[PDB]
Amino acid sequence: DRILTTRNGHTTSTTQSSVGVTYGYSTQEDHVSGPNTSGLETRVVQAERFFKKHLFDWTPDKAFGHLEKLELPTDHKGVYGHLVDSFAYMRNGWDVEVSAVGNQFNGGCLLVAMVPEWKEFTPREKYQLTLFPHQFISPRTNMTAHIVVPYLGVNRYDQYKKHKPWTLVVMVVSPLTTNTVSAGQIKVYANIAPTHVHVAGELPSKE
Amino acid sequence: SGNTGSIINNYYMQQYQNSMDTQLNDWFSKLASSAFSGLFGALLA
Amino acid sequence: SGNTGSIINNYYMQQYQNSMDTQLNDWFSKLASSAFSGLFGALLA
Amino acid sequence: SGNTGSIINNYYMQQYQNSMDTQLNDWFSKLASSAFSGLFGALLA
Amino acid sequence: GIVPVACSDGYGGLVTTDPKTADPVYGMVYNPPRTNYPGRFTNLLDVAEACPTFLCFDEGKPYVVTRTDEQRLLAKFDVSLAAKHMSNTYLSGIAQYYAQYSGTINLHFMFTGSTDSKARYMVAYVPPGVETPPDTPEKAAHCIHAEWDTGLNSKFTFSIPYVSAADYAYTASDVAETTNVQGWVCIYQITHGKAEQDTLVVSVSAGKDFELRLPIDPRSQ
Amino acid sequence: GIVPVACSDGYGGLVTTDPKTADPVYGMVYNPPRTNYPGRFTNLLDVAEACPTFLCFDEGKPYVVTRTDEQRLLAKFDVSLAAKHMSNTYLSGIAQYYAQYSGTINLHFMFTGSTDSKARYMVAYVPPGVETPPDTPEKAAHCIHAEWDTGLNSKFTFSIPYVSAADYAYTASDVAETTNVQGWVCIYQITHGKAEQDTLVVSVSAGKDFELRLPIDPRSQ
Amino acid sequence: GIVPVACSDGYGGLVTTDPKTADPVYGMVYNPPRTNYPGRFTNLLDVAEACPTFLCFDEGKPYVVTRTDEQRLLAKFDVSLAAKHMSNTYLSGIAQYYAQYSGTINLHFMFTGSTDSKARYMVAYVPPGVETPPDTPEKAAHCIHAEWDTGLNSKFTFSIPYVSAADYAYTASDVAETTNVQGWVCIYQITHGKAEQDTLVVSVSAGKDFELRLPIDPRSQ
Amino acid sequence: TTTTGESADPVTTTVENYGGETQVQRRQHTDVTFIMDRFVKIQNLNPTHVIDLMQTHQHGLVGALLRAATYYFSDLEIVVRHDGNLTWVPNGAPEAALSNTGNPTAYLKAPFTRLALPYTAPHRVLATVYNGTSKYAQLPASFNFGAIQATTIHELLVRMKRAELYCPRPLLAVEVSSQDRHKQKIIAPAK
Repeated sequence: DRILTTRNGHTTSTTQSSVGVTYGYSTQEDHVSGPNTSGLETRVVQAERFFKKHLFDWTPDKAFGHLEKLELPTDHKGVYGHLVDSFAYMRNGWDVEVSAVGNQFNGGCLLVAMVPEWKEFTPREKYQLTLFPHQFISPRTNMTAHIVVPYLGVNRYDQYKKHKPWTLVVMVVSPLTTNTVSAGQIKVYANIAPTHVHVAGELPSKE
Repeated sequence: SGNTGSIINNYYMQQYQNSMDTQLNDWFSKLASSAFSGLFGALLA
Repeated sequence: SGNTGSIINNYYMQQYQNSMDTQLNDWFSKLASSAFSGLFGALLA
Repeated sequence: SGNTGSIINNYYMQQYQNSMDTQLNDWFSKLASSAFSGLFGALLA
Repeated sequence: GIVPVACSDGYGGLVTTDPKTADPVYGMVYNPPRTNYPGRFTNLLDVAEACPTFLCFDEGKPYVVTRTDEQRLLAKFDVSLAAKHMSNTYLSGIAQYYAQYSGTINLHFMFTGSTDSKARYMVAYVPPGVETPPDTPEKAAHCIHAEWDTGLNSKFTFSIPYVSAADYAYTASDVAETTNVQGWVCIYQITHGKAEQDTLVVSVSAGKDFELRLPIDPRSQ
Repeated sequence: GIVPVACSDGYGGLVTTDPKTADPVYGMVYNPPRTNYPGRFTNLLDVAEACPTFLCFDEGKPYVVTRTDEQRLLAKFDVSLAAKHMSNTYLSGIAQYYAQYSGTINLHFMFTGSTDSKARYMVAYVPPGVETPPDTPEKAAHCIHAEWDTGLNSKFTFSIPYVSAADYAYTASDVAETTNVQGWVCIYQITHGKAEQDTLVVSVSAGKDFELRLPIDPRSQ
Repeated sequence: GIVPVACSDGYGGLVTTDPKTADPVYGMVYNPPRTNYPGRFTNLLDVAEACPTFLCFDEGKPYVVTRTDEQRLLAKFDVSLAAKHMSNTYLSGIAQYYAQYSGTINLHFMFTGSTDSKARYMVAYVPPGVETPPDTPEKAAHCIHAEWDTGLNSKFTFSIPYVSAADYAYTASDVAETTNVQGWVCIYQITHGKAEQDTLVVSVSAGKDFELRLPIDPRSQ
Repeated sequence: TTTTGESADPVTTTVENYGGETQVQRRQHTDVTFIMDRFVKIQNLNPTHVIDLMQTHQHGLVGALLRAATYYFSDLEIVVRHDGNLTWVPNGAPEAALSNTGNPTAYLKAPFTRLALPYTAPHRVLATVYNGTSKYAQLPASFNFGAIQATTIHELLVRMKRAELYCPRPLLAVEVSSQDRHKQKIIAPAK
């Protein structure tokens, strides 16, 4: 079964070239009600839905090791984004779909990974990014990678304006190859949904 | 537990020897155990 | 009792280690336990 | 075992005191035990 | 033979908080009885819960007062055991000897006006995340808050909740932290009627789950 | 009297890896709960088995490629955790801290060509005993080997067997050993069809019976 | 309080043969299996009983020979593990590391002549008590002795008995003892027929009750 | 074994595929708690020193393995060679407290002092990397095991007790230029 439909709230995504879903580090969330929020946290399901971001253009000239990253959360102009401005503390996991649409006559390979506590990796460390939750996108096989990760961090709730626990990373493993019948470049997009969104500590209004 | 090999108990109580954990799981062991082995397809051995 | 954590007994008898109390009570614990909580009146929650 | 004579156990566990043997026999004892003795032939004692 | 032992390097030195006892030298002492001596306390937090002590506002007054009947911020203070306003309280006196705490801190408000003076107040807990505390009840309404008016019962108590990223917070405050790490408490007067010279006395006590841990000896000696 | 003891010469010094514990000095500390924190690993080899990491070929590429459709040796490397090609792998990163190993090492080959590119490859394990590795698939066919072609499944995995005189082998390599003590792995392209710019990505992981023993601290510090 | 102990003077020094064990520092090492490795020996005397080794006669020959068919003393040697004749034997090689012994020592005689050569021999044990060993079979006949002739079985074995005043004898020999403390073994040829160039090979092994005690380290090092 | 590589599902083929037999393995030496449980040097010292495991050497056995994890937890043992008395204060204490005797203070006893200390951070686990700021690169100041002070601190060894590691990160061997193998002098008998 290569055809998968994912639903997050009133948004869905259907892909006919998937290689399944990779769960990173766990298949469930730690407890969302601990001592640090004194039972004042609440869940906001209206934020649990897909938002979109263009990551980069995969062109033939990008060599092995070329890396593009997106720290999460990112700027969000919807419900999730308003939560970041209205509550002091939050926690959520991520449901991540990355697509790279060219055609089956393209060759090459991208590594898609979710990295906790991002730090710039040296060139030698790039050979080991598969230690992190990941999938590959290779035109001969799939156009979509799908990874699901839980919230984590030294603190049970976080202040996202000060710390970003997860970073989506896309790295060229083998360069994009082109033919007379292939696409000439592939635009890479992310379709991301925050999961199990909890907030605590309502803030005053700015005016 | 770890690199210790005294056959005899510790002279001190555990509440002193270590911090005590409270409650409110080996992911990589599960991941490795779940690996596929063998082949795929049809064998002619 | 206090800040001591030897799993093993004391080599000396208690009549030597400490003074012995004779007879012929936690007030603040009672006071704190007796505190009012909740509200007062009528709630419309 | 060998040249040791403590009546009391060892304070450390065996996994620490020595290497541990794994498995997958006294030849000279058998050889010596198998030696011929007595005579050979016919005795006139 | 006798028992062979290894006198071990790195052990045996005196440590001021060690969990062992000294050898005795003068035995059989029986003490005068002290059965049921009154006023015993066995845990500092029983006392801290049961006996609220006063906050300190401008000019060393345990109260706030206002002469205008308009809505106003009567006081704002850091949710910190090292806050200026908490500096004469028993809770802060105890907390200075521990490195960390978590749990509820209770504020008590007692109105002392005459029978013909009435007022309506509001207390809000403002978590970290904003540059400055809200100056009006309207902006602060979006925070966790309580409003109450004066009447037969002169006292109102409100729990300041423990809401933080980590499970414990430091009792002391570092020279580097500019705005308070745990947020603020803001006390407003919504309005009043003939309460110009009348005051609201404020005190603080430990809540049911307030906890202090990791004893330290920090004062200059 | 009291117990007589023999304080024994040669015992009691601190040894950095000793199996005893220190005397405690600060009791009753309870930790914030960390129940079910995700991503825990309790043995380095669980991680090494589950997460293959990339080999390094000429010019720092995790793949081999060939432009001719003829049969050719695409790569040859020493079966050594100290091999140049293994130098950026997690398996070698762990192995440097142990003096010996035994067991299976798994190689993974992932073809990344377009749908219209096809190839047939061969991997052979060449034990010690010959001067130089075979340069053709025909000579290498007499060794333990596997051949496979590209198709719907892009990945092929092959176990490099542990075959040696002793039960364990050294993880490091000595300055005196000229040809590798454990042999070589040779990867050949039998032929291909329209696969000139297409690559074969190679990674390595620990096999089921791979084992590391005798912890050492060897890096310059 | 804690346990009071008396660190005792005169105890605790390292003794090279002490019966205690050192403290360990590197645990959990599992060894390659060596189940049923062949050729194991657990007691030196099992080897000494089962494997006779050669005596040494004039000119370093492990045999005696005689050209005359008359009766003659072929060899005489001290019953001593330090005897010249025993100096290349395994039994003496082991015995040098013990101060005392008791029990039986077995001598083996193997005739190597051709089929047409015949001889009759005699071996006698001469205890201490006479100035010089008997030079003829007739004088030696009054001692414990055995006579045998050559035939199909080429080997004859004889036990040298332990007969002494004390229960143990010293393995070494002192500079002061002129004639040997334990006596002599004399080997005679009674007569022979056409055995002029034929030899009698002599070897020695430990008997069933041979025993060595009190380990010593005597060689110059 | 043949599979879909893109899915990244773990696959562990064995020698049985071509007629071999998988053996028994004993992995006690790569057990996490066991391997981290040994003393290592801290090295950059001062008379006042905050205990931070990130000050272990990055290529040392313990320092490298610690950096190969994102989050960790452990209790601690320390061995300190010092002049004067040694005082320790828990995570969160004012630096000024190091001057007082009421905090665990060890009176000098040659040749050095060995102590068992509990984890005292306010967080459920600590991290070796932290992507963000802690003030209102570096790690938040709260990631420590307390601080020690003596007149002079000559040497400091730390030992992680009952260690737990989470979320593996890259761990590198020395880079090789030889083109075949990194070679070095392995111990061998004299003459």
